[PDB]
Amino acid sequence: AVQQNKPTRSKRGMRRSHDALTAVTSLSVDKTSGEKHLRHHITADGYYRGRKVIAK
Amino acid sequence: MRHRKSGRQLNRNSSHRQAMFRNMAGSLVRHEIIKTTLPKAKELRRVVEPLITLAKTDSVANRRLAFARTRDNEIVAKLFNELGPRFASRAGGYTRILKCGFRAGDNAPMAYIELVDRSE
Amino acid sequence: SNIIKQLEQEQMKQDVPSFRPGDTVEVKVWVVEGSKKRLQAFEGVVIAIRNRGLHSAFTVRKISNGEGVERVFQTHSPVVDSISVKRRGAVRKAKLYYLRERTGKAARIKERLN
Amino acid sequence: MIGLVGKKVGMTRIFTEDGVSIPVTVIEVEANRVTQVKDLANDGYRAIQVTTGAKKANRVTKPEAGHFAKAGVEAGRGLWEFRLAEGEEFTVGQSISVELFADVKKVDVTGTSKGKGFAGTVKRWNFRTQDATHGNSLSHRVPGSIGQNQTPGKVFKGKKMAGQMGNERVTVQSLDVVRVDAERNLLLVKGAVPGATGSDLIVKPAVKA
Amino acid sequence: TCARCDSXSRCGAXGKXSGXAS
Amino acid sequence: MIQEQTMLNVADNSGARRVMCIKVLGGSHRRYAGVGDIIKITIKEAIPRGKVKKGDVLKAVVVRTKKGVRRPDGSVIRFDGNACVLLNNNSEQPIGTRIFGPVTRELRSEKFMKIISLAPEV
RNA sequence: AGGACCGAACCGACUAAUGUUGAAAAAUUAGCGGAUGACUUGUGGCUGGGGGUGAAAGGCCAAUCAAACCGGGAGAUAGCU
RNA sequence: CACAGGUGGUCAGGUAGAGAAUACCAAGGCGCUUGAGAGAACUCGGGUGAAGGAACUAGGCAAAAUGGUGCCGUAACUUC
RNA sequence: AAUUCCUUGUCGGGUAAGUUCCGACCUGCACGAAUGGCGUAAUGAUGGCCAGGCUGUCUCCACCCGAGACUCAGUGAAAUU
RNA sequence: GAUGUCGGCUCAUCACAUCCUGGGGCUGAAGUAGGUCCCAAGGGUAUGGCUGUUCGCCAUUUAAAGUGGUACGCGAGCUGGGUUUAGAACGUCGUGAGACAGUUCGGUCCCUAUCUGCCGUGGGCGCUGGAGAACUGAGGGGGGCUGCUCCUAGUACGAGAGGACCGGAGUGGACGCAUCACUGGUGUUCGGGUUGUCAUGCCAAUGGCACUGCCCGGUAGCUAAAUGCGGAAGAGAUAAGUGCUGAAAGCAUCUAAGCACGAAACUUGCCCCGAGAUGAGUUCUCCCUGACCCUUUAAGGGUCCUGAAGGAACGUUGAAGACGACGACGUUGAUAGGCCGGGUGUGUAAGCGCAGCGAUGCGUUGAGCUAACCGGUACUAAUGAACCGUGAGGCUUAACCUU
Repeated sequence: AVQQNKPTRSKRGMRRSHDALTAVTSLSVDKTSGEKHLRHHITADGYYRGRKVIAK
Repeated sequence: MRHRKSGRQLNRNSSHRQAMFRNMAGSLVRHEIIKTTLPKAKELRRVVEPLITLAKTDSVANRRLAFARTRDNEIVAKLFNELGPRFASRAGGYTRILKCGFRAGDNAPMAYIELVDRSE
Repeated sequence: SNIIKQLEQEQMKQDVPSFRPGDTVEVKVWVVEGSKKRLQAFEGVVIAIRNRGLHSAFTVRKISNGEGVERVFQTHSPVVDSISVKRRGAVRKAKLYYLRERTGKAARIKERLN
Repeated sequence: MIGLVGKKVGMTRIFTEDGVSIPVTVIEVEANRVTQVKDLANDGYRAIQVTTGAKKANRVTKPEAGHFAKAGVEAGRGLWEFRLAEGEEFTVGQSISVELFADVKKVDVTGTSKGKGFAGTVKRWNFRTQDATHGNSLSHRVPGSIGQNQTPGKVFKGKKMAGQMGNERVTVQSLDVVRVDAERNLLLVKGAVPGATGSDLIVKPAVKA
Repeated sequence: TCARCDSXSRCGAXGKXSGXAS
Repeated sequence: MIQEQTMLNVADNSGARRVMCIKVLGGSHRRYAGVGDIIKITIKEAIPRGKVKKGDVLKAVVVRTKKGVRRPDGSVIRFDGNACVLLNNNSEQPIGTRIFGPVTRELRSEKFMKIISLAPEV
């Protein structure tokens, strides 16, 4: 269970071809305060779907 | 496989799940809003909400059955004295899940679980 | 489900009497001897009742000619003609499986005397 | 012949008059209505394309909405296609009922079997478990050898190994049809058919005669 | 280092143990 | 559900008390013997003035299993012991002239008429 | 009373399984032998390499032993690679 | 190695127990320096199992099983 | 036979069936009397065989409970080449 | 400057010099049962006692218990009994150290898979405008075993004894697919009993720990030992074989012309995958119809307005699942949790009262609790929007609208 020949940097870049990160790009805008947040999450000031939630 | 089976194992045995659900149910009855991970916030519904359903109707046997669970006199006092007659008309859905991003140490998806009204 | 339960509740016997584990019960069963159709009786202690609507069954244990015969009877089947309760026993379980190990004077059960 | 697209409702039991148990499976076959007929002129072969049930308006797409609305027919949960036998000739918009099976005496049921997940060789191929003791090191439920030595020197195609089991199309053949009742839209076939409760089934007349 | 590990070589791998310290 | 090394009881007055099933007949790789089934037995215990002696390789027919039988409506009959009636190697209609205990309806097959006739129940 | 019996500490190591780039260059877990004796242990001391010591296996003498380790003869020699 | 190892002495609570065994606890001390999920094959450590019961295997290896106090009773052989 | 090559010698017992085991025969290749012969109660983590009990050891596997394996976040090797 | 050894287990795979099943010639082939030879590799081809054994002998089966190749297949799959390390002993050889292709007891089996292969499952682009579906089937894989009984019929055959071809049906064994209705197993997420101890101030009732403490039952799910189903029939081309007509060779001759039968082998028929079948196919449906610059003037790039069908993303999830994937659903909502009723399981809760000196019994009471099940219910969570995807689709030739 060890290699007999060193793989190339071509094969190394081909293995990492699927290691790429999907960027989010789907940030929602709160309607009350106009803050950017994740979709289905609370804001940094703490609103969710218009009405006031937790704190801080 | 897992066909039609309910209940998160939560990387624990049954004893630790029962004690941790007991402590987290006591913390949610006490503070009325707590912050935990999202699968634990979803398994906490199935633990906390039958206690409020049990505490709709006050009796000695319902109090000793709510003390067989949750093991605290102050928690069962708040169940049968406050949370019972506030949720007496609401038929289920005694609590609310609100996702709040992630956690700094392990990227755990966090969630606030709270009661519906909270009187705050 | 409504299909299944509505299709099952038109084959169920409406007159099967109530009985509990520990009740000495005589079940009468149609048997086919060649081209003759005859009742034979099977009397024994009910040691298990499984209730599922149409899929209900019950286990009857007796001692024949040396050793213990247990027949599980499908309740709503047309092979059983009658279920008659003679003695009413007093136990504290739903399954009297320990009677498989007990025989004789140690396998006596009480009578539900009220 | 043509088939009918049903839903598996579950299994139950019919008692006969002479005290015999028949294990039946219940298939709810609603109105199977033709959405398209195919012939050698426009398509190259003879077939019909049926649908069944009903579907939400907001989730059926506009190509599907146009395909159903050309026939003037209400949308259904899916689209299936059956191959004609040149004695039967059908038009677009005819509802095919369960009363077709009143004289068929035996059916073939095609379903999608239950998904077992990534199964192992013991479950998937009925391999023998090795020794639980008498020395065995970490190799109780493993496949064992998968080939010879230097001749061929490879694993052959179609080797029995671990992998996906179930969630696949399977047909059970020559099932004695017990009862066909159109008042309840039901087909009761003797035995067990592939799939979980609530899954699509295709019921055809049998072919082994 | 010094753990041995073969039946009998000067240094191979082997899960046994009388031949083998590199 | 009888296989090899199974110690059965003996349900006739042939002499033997405990037999051992050494082969289940009627097929290649055949694992289990039900109630209409022929087995090959050896004798492990007998009575001193019986018809058969210890260590005879002969046949038997299993007449009571502990796994049970199945009837067409789905009704099992579990006995509390395994018992065979000892047959002969060539000439059937068995060695014994009594049968202890009941039998089942699966021996009504034109070849065990004497067992179902001599049986006290069923 | 007893190189007595059973059994913890304590001294060992019979079997299995794990581990085998180990948690560990010899262990862990579960069972196991002795356990008032020819027992075991702390602390100090003596025996030194063809020598020691050995209820003896060529066993042990600082993870090394059919002749320890370190320095020197020494860049031994090598018809071999 | 912030290493499942090794390392002499002294102190020696409660309840149950013959006991410094063991089980639950007190005083006291800890939760063992990566977590969060999911609940595939397979590996490890365990629990249960129809009918049969050593048919397994080099071999009953491993598991299962027995298990305590009081009393009744106990063979061949023997250096008594 | 811890010894016997031919050899699984022959007879008997145990088994449905016994190259092992127990008894005996003597044709001891190649036992033999303190490099001891033959017995021998007790003892043995000693060797061979048989029986009762008991069992997933097996027919033939099934399910469940935990720790890994899988995914995400942090850190981050190794043999080989 | 290492290609690990016999035997067993697991998993195989090929050859035919075929063991059974299938076909046929000859028979010193009456029948049954054989003997021999030709064809045929589709499927199948035993469990134990002994021994480390391969083998062999034995016992009981079986339709039959095939013979070989595959590093005497198979240790980066397992074992480690044999054997070829170190201990010890016997017999023998040797003065001895020791030795024996003689014997006996004991003796550590590593590897986290890079590439090929194989089993599975995905991402990307392609398929020429984009998209959502349903297919066609080039090709490939799975399967293919057989007993016994009954009828034909105690008929044909035969001194008797015995006893069929062909054909039909039923019931089995072994294997395989599916499934959970039944019967069971499991069910540390449900109920109850009980031991020790600690705690909730105490009694009472509980909870924690002791392998789930030990048990007893048991829902759903999974599952076999449970119960449904399958192996086909038919066709086409054939092998050995049987021929018809028929010359060469006035006859004869199965062959040279021609024509007809003929087997589990082959092509189909049954099942499953399958258009990356780059030879990238077909069919149905949907959507996109606005203008300006620059120059190496074309299958060019840039700019404004536009952002369709649809898709992903996010969330609630699933009898789907390692992850992706696939399926249901997102307020015009039953997708999940909760709730309501039921069902199931356990077995007559607690509290109070009566009786008993007391343990405890009895009544309220088939009570209370009840997971994953069933049928309902918007109470809670499934947010308006954003993101990708465009703006009519090349050239040449032929034919129709319109011979």
